[PDB]
Amino acid sequence: FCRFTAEGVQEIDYKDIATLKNYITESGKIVPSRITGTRAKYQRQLARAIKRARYLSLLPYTDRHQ
Amino acid sequence: PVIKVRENEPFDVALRRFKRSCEKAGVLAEVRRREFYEKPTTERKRAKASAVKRHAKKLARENARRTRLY
Amino acid sequence: RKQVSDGVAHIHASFNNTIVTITDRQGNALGWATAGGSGFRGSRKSTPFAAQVAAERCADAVKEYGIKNLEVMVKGPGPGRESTIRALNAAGFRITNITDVTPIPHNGCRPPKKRRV
Amino acid sequence: PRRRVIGQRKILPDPKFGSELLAKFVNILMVDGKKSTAESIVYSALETLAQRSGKSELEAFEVALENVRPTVEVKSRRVGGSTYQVPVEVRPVRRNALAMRWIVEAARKRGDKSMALRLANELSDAAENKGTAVKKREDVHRMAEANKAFA
RNA sequence: AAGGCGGCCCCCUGGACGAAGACUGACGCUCAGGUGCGAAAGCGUGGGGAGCAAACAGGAUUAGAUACCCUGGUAGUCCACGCCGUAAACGAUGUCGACUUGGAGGUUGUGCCCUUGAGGCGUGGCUUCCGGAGCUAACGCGUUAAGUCGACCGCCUGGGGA
RNA sequence: UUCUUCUAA
Ligand SMILES: [Mg+2]
Ligand SMILES: [Mg+2]
Ligand SMILES: [Mg+2]
Ligand SMILES: [Mg+2]
Ligand SMILES: [Mg+2]
Ligand SMILES: [Mg+2]
Ligand SMILES: [Mg+2]
Ligand SMILES: [Mg+2]
Ligand SMILES: [Mg+2]
Ligand SMILES: [Mg+2]
Ligand SMILES: [Mg+2]
Ligand SMILES: [Mg+2]
Ligand SMILES: [Mg+2]
Ligand SMILES: [Mg+2]
Ligand SMILES: [Mg+2]
Ligand SMILES: [Mg+2]
Ligand SMILES: [Mg+2]
Ligand SMILES: [Mg+2]
Repeated sequence: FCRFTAEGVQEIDYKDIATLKNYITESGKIVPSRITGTRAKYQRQLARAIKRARYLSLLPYTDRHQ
Repeated sequence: PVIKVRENEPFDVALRRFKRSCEKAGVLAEVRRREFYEKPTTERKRAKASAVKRHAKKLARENARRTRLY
Repeated sequence: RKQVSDGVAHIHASFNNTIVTITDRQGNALGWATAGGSGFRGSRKSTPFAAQVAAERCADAVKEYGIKNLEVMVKGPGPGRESTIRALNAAGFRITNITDVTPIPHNGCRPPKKRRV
Repeated sequence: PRRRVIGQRKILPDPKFGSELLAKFVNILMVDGKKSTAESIVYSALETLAQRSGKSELEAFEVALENVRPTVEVKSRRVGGSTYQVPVEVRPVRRNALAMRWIVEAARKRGDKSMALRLANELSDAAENKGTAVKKREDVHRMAEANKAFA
């Protein structure tokens, strides 16, 4: 039930945080493709976008670090 | 698992909520995995045996679904 | 003795011992007690009962600081992972937060070799 | 046993008092099947026991019985490299059985002449909460909280 | 291609695949000798050195314990440039091509149906599992063959000694 | 926790 296959975007934007916050957990880990049902092409694009948003301090690396 | 006790909540509720998130975030099994060094032979072998365990048992459960026992 | 109202309870629950430390919100420690310091040894001190009397010793040592609110950070896997904060409630502390603060590297330093036991 | 839980046998009450428990006490005292002597020793020791206390013989027996009843015993489990004495709660039937055994066993070890003198003195001390029988009660309890970490 | 490759970003760069065409016209396949690549350990020179850890030391354990366990800990692990050229370097299966019933998947293109939803119908690459004929000493292999054939190469000839 | 070995036809 992959959302990106339905809406059909060519590449997930790392700047779209409110989309990407639906794919990390409370402690900031990347949610697996078993749970959200993301098709594995977009799962590689999504992980590559979360790792960019972590680098720009748009997403935390964990909920603990401060 | 940063868990704030909600207002007018009993302690046994929040502790059980705290055990839930630690099992959710996978903390106890993560530290136990990192207690000793695991070789890349041992890591590739245990992950492969985990896949055959998830696959032949699926075929054993479906084969046992068909035929009766009494 | 300077009275302080809120506090932080650090719990270092390892496989061999449980260390309970009551501190302020600044990390300046107020009092501590360990399960090995509670009259227990070896197999007895790596038990969840050892930690829940280690919390009773540690709460008794910060009696004079007048603590009513306490939040709990829990570190390490151990038998006193859970049984400590039950007795730490039982001292008469209004709990605030239960944070899990175990150190998780992102595959940093190499752990030691496996015990061939 | 392995297979079944059993159905226990029924015991007669004693002829003097009608108590089931006192007749369970005369069986623990009895050696070699001589119930007639053990019936005489219990009825002689409990005669002077109520003499020292003024209560009923059934009532004053329970007072000495109350101060030797264990509450938590231990048992060996040994799942690791050494013996684990796990403190197990004792059911109220075995609470009553361990007590009467300890009173008799302490009454063997006293230095008085008559067995009824050895047993009435031990009961009068147990109601007074001294003697070897309550000292056996302590060592069971002392070993209990010295192993309370195991559960 | 194998060894192997895992944060993120840039620069340089190899290969694969697909869709339609266009084009060259057998230009192909294999390969002794040859040459190149080739895990870890090791070696040389120069750095670096947190963690781990042969050696070594101490503690235990034990009849002994030059071991397993513990507390330490040096080469080493890391980087540059050379050398070594070996592994259960394994799919224990050389490469290339052709044909031969199926099923459930994974991944990656692409065409088509009204995408009337993540669907419906196809058509390529790669890959996993089960299994038919057939084969095999059996185990099993089974369109990715160990089936049916063709081309070329490497290799085998009782166990030791080796 | 440690826990070894047994010839002759
Ligand atoms: Mg260790
Ligand atoms: Mg032409
Ligand atoms: Mg060739
Ligand atoms: Mg090397
Ligand atoms: Mg050397
Ligand atoms: Mg070197
Ligand atoms: Mg050097
Ligand atoms: Mg060093
Ligand atoms: Mg060592
Ligand atoms: Mg060789
Ligand atoms: Mg290999
Ligand atoms: Mg393999
Ligand atoms: Mg070979
Ligand atoms: Mg098959
Ligand atoms: Mg053949
Ligand atoms: Mg063939
Ligand atoms: Mg063959
Ligand atoms: Mg010998």
